[PDB]
Amino acid sequence: MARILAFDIGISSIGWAFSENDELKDCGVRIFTESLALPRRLARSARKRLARRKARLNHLKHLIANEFKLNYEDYQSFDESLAKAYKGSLISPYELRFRALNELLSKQDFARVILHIAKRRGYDDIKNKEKGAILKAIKQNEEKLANYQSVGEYLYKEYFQKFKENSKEFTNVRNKKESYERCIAQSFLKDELKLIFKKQREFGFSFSKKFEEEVLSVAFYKRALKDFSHLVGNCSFFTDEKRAPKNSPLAFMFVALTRIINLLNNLKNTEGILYTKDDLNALLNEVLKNGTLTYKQTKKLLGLSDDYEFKGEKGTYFIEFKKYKEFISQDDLNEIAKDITLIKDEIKLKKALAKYDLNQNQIDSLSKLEFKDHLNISFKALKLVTPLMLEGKKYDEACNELNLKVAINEDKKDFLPAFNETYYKDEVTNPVVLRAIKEYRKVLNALLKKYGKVHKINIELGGYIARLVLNYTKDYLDFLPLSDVHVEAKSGMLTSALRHTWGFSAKDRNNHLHHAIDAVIIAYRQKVLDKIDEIFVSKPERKKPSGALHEETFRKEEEFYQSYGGKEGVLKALELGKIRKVNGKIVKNGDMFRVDIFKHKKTNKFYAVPIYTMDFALKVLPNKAVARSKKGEIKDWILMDENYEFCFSLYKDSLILIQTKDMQEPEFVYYNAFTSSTVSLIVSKHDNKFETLSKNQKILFKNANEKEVIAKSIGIQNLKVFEKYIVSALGEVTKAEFRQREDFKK
RNA sequence: GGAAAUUAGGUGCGCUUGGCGUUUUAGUCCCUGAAAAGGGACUAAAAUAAAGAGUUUGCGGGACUCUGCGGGGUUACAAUCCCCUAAAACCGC
DNA sequence: CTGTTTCTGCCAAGCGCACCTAATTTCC
DNA sequence: AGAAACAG
Repeated sequence: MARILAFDIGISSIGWAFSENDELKDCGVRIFTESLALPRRLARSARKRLARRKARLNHLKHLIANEFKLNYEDYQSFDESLAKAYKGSLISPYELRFRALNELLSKQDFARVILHIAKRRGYDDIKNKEKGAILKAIKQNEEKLANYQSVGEYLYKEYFQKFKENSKEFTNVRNKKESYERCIAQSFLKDELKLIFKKQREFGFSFSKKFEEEVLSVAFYKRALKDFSHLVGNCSFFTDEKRAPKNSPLAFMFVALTRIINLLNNLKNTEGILYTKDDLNALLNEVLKNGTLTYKQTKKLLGLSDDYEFKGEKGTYFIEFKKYKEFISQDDLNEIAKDITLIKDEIKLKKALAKYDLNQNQIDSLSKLEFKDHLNISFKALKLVTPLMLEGKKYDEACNELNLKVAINEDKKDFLPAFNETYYKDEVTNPVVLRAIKEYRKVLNALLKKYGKVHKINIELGGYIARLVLNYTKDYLDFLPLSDVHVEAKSGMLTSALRHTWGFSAKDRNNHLHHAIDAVIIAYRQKVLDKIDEIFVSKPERKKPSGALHEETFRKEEEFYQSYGGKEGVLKALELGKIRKVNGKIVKNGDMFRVDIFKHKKTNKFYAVPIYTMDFALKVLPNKAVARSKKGEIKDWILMDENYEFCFSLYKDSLILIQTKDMQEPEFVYYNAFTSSTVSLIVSKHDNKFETLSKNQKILFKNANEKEVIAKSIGIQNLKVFEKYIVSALGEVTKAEFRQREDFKK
């Protein structure tokens, strides 16, 4: 009973095979198919950036209304129309900002000047390698800016309502169409608003000193990085302790001792030269004095001029060490470096440093240092290993003397636990990798439930993901005793050579079944192909209701006049959900994650209610089935009243059994989409294999070819059979028991 | 294969911002037309997922903060269930 | 009740964390 | 990737 489970873990597929006594017992393929979190992050950053601009502008509008005795409501929009302070014939802010250098402004003029500069305050050139387009433009604009008093005068005189080359068109002041030519560093716009205040002061404009200070601080405030201390990794030994910052004295001591001790021992392995703690203390004393230890010194402190494993001038290069000591308890010192590493907000860093006995000159000095990066071990481990290494002992000798062992799991389980509950979790942030590991666990645990414990697991695929899955499996899974190494990896170059040897080289390269023949290879002829023909490829139904609520292109309602039937058709489309109106903007739907299938109780005809991401957001469950329309109008949809009974809900990759009147037998297919314009289905064959197509399947998949087996535009209304099924992760097909229609809450 | 370190180049996740683009309401400048009807360039302002939540402190506020297109767990299936997934300051009494 | 085409938001600068890869050192 | 208008 040599029981083996083999897995071909792909980017979007899981092939698995089960062998026992050199006999293939079961086969299957699990198809779970740019970055996942990226669009969510971009939309998140954009929301926060604009929400903060809005509140920043509202804050200035409050200050302007309070200082100038103006109306705050006159700077907000009402009835989706222009704010009252901006109505009528309007002098541009570019002209107002030029006048401010020469004459007194009206307080209505100064109000619009402040708000115009603050809305687009320019790029904060903090850093100042290859320079991108925006960095090129701020430098090119900086050189032109030296001939002008302010940014306002520069834009007003060089571009505002000035005609381009041999044209009757105004050139652009704002940037246009993928060009960044007008980008100007934010510090210059702060200089302009400071100059405008001073010049208006000379011209007789009266305002409290607190007003200008508040306006400047509010308009140009920028938050530091949000607290990220939770994202720091943990120690290899003490998993409950955070990693130590690299720029702490202990870490400097540990790293310096690591290079020095290892170099002295390296010379023993190479030249048999035995050095002492004194020869160690000499090299360490040179590090502790300047944080530096060039190779030229070290060789002179112990021999000739030699080339041992080299690169550059410095052997030890603690760049930030000298700055740390120049800016100034051992535990408080390491705790200070941690605060400098983590608290990027200088004011919050000033407050954190203030809890320690240090003068104001030291606190301001320590607040300016930039620390980053961490070791892989904690301060707790450094407090133990470093004293022994100070005595000249290597890292491994110190760990063995202290009985320090790397943390590893001891309680192995029958089933593989959630990857989130292992100490390998913090190593993986990529949702793509987390996805593949999840589907590996689900398939493995399903096999364990079906057949029981196994002796061995073989794995093959970025090959580090295989080493990760392997270490994760042998650290946490309990295997059958093979005696009185249970997890192994198969060489990819070897498995590819077996594919050519066993004739499988080009068997089913175009369909989903070839992931299983690879797993059959990982575990180790015509009997093998017999098992492959029995596979039903498993795909999970996609029930996620979240996503973009609508397309991102805002459209005019006139775009739909021809297709929907003018204004009357647009209002009808809005009432049916064929289009949405968000913030007064017409937008198309997002994903149709669900469709609810109904059946007329007396005619037996089927009807479909499409359900979109916006509908879930509204928490309103639609109840009207699509009806086909004439060419240029929208027919009434059909209310699902007591004449229609809910059958089931379909999601992408739901398994269904369908049969048309022209089909002699029903067929299991995967539901892919419901097309609302034609009230029809798109379905696909489980394995996407064109060569095994039966006579009955050719009726349904009349347009199939060697690359895809997909049937589009299949009408649902007169289907003879339309039933929902459920696929397990191993390819088992079960009839879907009736479940009542799932509602939206609140 | 495993523990530690160094240098360099990448990937992902996260955060702080900038500039567009679009829709809307107007304006500046120019253009065809008898009028109708418009057209183009440019400028400003508002909006930029629907919509919600919350302590610090007893209550309230936004001139506060956060959630809102991701992943994991659960299982005839994977979801709207569960977890990753909050916490301060300031103003007023 | 089928068959086919159309249309979809985007880039830039910088700072953090977790990893990967390629070399190099001490070790098991 | 996937909604849905256009087309037959």
